[PDB]
Amino acid sequence: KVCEISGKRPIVANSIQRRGKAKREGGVGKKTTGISKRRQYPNLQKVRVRVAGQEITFRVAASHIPKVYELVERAKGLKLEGLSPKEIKKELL
Amino acid sequence: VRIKLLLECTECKRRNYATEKNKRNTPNKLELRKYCPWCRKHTVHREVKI
Amino acid sequence: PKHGKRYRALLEKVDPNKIYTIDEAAHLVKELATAKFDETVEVHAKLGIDPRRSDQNVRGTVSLPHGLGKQVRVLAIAKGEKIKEAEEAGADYVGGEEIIQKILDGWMDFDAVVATPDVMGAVGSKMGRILGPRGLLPNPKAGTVGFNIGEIIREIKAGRIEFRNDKTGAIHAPVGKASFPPEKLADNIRAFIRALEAHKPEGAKGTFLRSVYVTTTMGPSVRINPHS
RNA sequence: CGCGGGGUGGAGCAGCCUGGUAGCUCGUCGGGCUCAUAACCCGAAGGUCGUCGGUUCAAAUCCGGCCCCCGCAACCA
RNA sequence: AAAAAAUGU
RNA sequence: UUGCCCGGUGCCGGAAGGUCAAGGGGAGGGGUGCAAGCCCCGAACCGAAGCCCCGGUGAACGGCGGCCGUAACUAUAACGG
RNA sequence: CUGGUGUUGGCUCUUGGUCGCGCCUGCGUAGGAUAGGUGGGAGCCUGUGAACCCCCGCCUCCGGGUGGGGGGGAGGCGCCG
RNA sequence: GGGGCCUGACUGCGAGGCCUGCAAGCCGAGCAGGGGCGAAAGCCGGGCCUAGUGAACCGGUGGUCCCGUGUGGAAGGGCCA
Repeated sequence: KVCEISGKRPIVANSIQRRGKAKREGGVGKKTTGISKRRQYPNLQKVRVRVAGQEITFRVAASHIPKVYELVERAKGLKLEGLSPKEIKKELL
Repeated sequence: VRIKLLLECTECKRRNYATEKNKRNTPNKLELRKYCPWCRKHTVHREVKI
Repeated sequence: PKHGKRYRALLEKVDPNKIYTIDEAAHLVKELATAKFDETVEVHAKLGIDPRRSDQNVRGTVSLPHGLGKQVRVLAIAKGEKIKEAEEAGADYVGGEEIIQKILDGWMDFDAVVATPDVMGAVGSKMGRILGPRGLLPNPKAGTVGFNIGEIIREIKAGRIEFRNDKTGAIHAPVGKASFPPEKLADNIRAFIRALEAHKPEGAKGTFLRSVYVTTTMGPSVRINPHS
């Protein structure tokens, strides 16, 4: 759905089907036999973490993974101990 | 046409062209012959393929 | 053991992991040329061109700078008045019309054998289905077919030798003895590598000299430098 | 288009990397063994080895190059 | 442990 | 009670090879720069399923013709080709 | 359906196709034996050790071939046949 | 019908008309350039002639005075075949 750290979501995108010689190659150019509506997805994965004594997971996009780890880092030097797992999340920046 | 074939000519000292035809089979092969050239003029001519 | 006690100290001096030149290979084969007869140079050069394809059919001639130091009995069919210009050009036998009748029934090898461009309608069947092993047969390429024949003789009798290529693009051609000094084994190895990268087949691929080695009589190479 | 692969008796198929024989059958013809027939059993007619160019001492064969088939993947102003 | 091995106006 | 045929097709198996995308890979070429360079193409080969091929399968889709020759005053032909 | 990657990290074992190089390898039958081609070619190898035993290293179309070591004592091999 | 030399089966054009809806289809003196046969007048812009073929739109090769995105060049176009 929605990558929580980066925010990247699903943007409309296309499916270009085309048969014929690449102009620069053989010649005559390349025709299109179709185009269609698809949907692109963020390579989100799942990741848990300590932080307080409560395991809180995150729906982060792939390449934004060692990021949360950077959050759990600065996270420490902070007013943490409130057993609100709920609250534990959004808090972090 | 088929065996006949589409022939082009050269200015045996450069480029130039004329264009007529062979007949691979029947007494043929190797095509050199005089013809007057545009790029200056007074030579003979080769064969090739394009 | 595996070779001449005379042969061995010829290698422990030529490291194969050291790039010698036409200097340290004209320097050190005066230390590898160990013996009691005068040895020449065995400068090969297996080319990179292909062999079976005619689009890379190597074949030239090299006029060495200071010579083999090794004579060469070169004759000539010669035809006409050049019957007399191949004997005032350095040669033993020249022009007699047909001496393909005395040279028929046993031979102990002289050296060079040539014939002019007009008697090449009757020069490939007599002793040309005979002298070809030691490829001495007359042809319009290797420097053995022209009316000026005596001039093809006066230069081969000066330090010239004949080159081309065998059943595997393997190239050999003599610089000269092991008797020629510092500038004398290098003045004839390089000048000779000036008629190979120049006769280089246009449809061949990669460096035309796959590996160059300067070796004396029966013995140890000096993996030389192709540029220096 | 390209990588392959393939054509040799009247049809069938080996000889295809090895060079050196043109064969293995079906089928017609003779001739063998029995007491005769059958059935097995032999020797032959017959193929530019598709074509032409070629290196060899010599080619179906290795080289060439194209006509021609069939597989695929691709090309179609 | 005589492979199979037909008939005969 | 449910026969004959797995050639094609589907399907299940299977591989010695054919072919085949991305990608890897870098031989060699080229565009420029006074050059370091930056760029483009990019030959060998390695690269899946797939289809070709190999076996199997009918209570899988389907199919299950013919036309000579053979017996007695013809016909017919279990018979064989 | 599947191949490349992302998520994706530890531990050995094993094989490639490569290519770096030291430089080591090859037998149908007829044969005395394991003859890759075509030239050189009547003589090299030994006192910087031969015939034969021995060991292990490598290869095997398991007969047989190759090199180092270590013994010894002065013998080996090749045209020709 | 046969024989000798040769290549005009030219390029650069084309007054002038046949037909005709377009557009295409067809004839061509003569000039210039440089040739061929020819003693020469001369003849030759393929074949005794009417069928032997298919607009453009995209594109491949050659050629080249041309355009070349700030500037020099390339990428890619134009045009002649």
